[PDB]
This record gives sequence, structure tokens and C-alpha cells, in this order.
Amino acid sequence: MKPPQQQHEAFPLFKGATRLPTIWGVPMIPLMAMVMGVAVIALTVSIWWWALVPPLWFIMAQITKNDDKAFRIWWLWIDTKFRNRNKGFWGASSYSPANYRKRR
Amino acid sequence: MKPPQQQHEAFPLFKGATRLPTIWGVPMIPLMAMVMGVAVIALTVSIWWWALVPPLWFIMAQITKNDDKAFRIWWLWIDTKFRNRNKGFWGASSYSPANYRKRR
Amino acid sequence: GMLEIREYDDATEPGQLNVLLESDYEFVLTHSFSVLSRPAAKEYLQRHQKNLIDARDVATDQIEEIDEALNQLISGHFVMGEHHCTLTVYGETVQQ
Amino acid sequence: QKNLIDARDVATDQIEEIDEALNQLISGHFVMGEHHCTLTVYGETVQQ
Repeated sequence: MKPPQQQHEAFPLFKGATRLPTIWGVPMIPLMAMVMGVAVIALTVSIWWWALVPPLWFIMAQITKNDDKAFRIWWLWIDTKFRNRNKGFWGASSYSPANYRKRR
Repeated sequence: MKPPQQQHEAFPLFKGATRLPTIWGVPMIPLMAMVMGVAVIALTVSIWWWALVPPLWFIMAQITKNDDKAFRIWWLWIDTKFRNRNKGFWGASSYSPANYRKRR
Repeated sequence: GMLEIREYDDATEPGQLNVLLESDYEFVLTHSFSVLSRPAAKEYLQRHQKNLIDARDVATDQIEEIDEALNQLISGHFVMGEHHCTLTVYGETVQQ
Repeated sequence: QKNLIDARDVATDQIEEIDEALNQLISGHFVMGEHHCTLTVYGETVQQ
């Protein structure tokens, strides 16, 4: 059927949605992760390796511009469905209902 | 008679129609055909023959600008009505209805 | 099987999610509105204004719309917030 | 838009029309597509 529809009276929705706080067009938290990683590489192997910044930084800008919140999804997956140990045994990631906190 | 007419309320039609993907104002596929042909000429007879590019390239730009999709019509004709063998016997290009695929 | 909304449009027509009331599939819709401070909301809207105004001058979508948007937000007529909607359909077999 | 704006500034056909065109297309009000119309008339003799 046709429940209530629009006739240009619809309440405006502005596209300031998910315009995340970005510097150079990239969010703070993932760019800081890249800074930490490249700093680790620079301190570990060689010091010529702050040239690893612009390539991955540009690829991250292209990723963020297309799909503004990819990194939050990435971190959620990594934290939850990647940590869960017995993925293989169950055929799927499962959490026991009864609270077996290793106590007795 | 006069079926429904216009009163400037007509839905806009923009002239992005058949603005084909063009480099220098010429579509990719025919220009690549010219590149292949001129490369063949250059490799075959003489190497001074990448001067054959600008004349025919300019004539192709003038052809495309006037009539944006001449090359598609050209290729369709060449593929179908030019290949059909028995044009002379029938007085016209004809395809047999019964599927004689040379089998028995 | 969960699902997610990620792309709005130039509209907030009332009750646009009515169509999932008449469903043949038993589900659980969800929402969230983490109400947000007036300075932070004004900053988000200022960010949208800045991004938009750093471009070609669209006649009306550009200027007056965000004029009235910001003026309402200061004059207390709406309160921005962080939102997410996750329709999850329940079923008996994975194909279904 | 680019081809049009690479020219003299027509007052209204140029700017606002493609402004609203692109804004609708993003806001989901029409979907472009590739189109061709071929009227074929049937008859009994080639003159007709």
C-alpha cells in the first residue's frame, strides 16, 4: 500500500552525517594508528622509512572518502569475531550462555 | 489531434546523451583501432610513419564531433551485412530459418 | 540475518519505515539516538556548511537551507544525535 | 556539467539546471540508462 509519503514538505536531512572529524580528509584515530605503525617501522629497521607514509595515507584517504566509516567496522570485526578462540570447533563463533569464568 | 503537449513543465533532458568517453574528443575504441593500424604501418614499411597519426586523427575528431556514434554503426555494418556470404545469389542478404549447421 | 542502513537521502518523509510493518517476515528493528550537545551539534553543522561552501555556489540547496538549519539549531528547534538502525530478520533456515 | 561549464556562462540553462540534476541524482529521484528507439513500419510493397 501507500503509508504516508512525501510532497517536498519532508524535514530536511543535511549531509553533515558521518562527516567525521578529519584532518587532510582522514579521521584522527586511524591516522594515528598509521603514524604509530610507520614510527615503529622507522625505529625498527631504517630511518628512510617515513616515505611509507604518503602511499598508505593516500590509500586511506581514498578509502575514507568512498565509505566514511570503514575503520570502525574493521576494528569491531578485529576485536570480536577475530579474537573468539573456538571458531573452528563449533563451525561458527559462539559464546557460552552459562558463565564459566574458570571458577571451580 | 493534440495528445498531451508541453507547457515548459517538461522533464529536463540534458545533453550528456552520447557524450561518449572521449580522449582529445575521440572515443577510446576507434582511436585504439587507429593506433593499432598506424603501429602496423610503422612496423611494416617505415618508421617515419607515425606522421600518419595527426591527419586521420583530426578527421576522426571532426567525424565524431558532428555525429557522435558513427563508428558503432560502421562496425555493426561491417560485422553483419558485410560478412554475409550469399548477398549476390539472393539479391539481398538473407539468413536461412532452418538451422543448417552443416550437420548431416 | 542482520541488516543495516547507511545512505539517507534529501528527505525525512514521515513514517517512511512503515513498509516493514506489513512484513511477512518476523524481525526486530532497532534504532538509537545518542542525544548530542548543542556546541557539538553546531560544530557538526558548521562542518557541513564549510564543506558545502568550499565548492561551486549552488543556488538554493547550498546557502539558505543551511542558513535556516543553523538558525533553528541555535534557536532551539531540534537536537542532533548519533543514530543507527539494524533490522534483524528471524527465520528457520539460512536460505529463508 | 564539465563540458557545459568549459564555455561562456549562460545565465540559467548552464548552472542551476545541472545543479538540481546532480542533486536529484544523488538524492535518488531518477536513474539514468542507455536507450534506443527503432520504429519499423510493415508494408506490402517497397514504395508503400
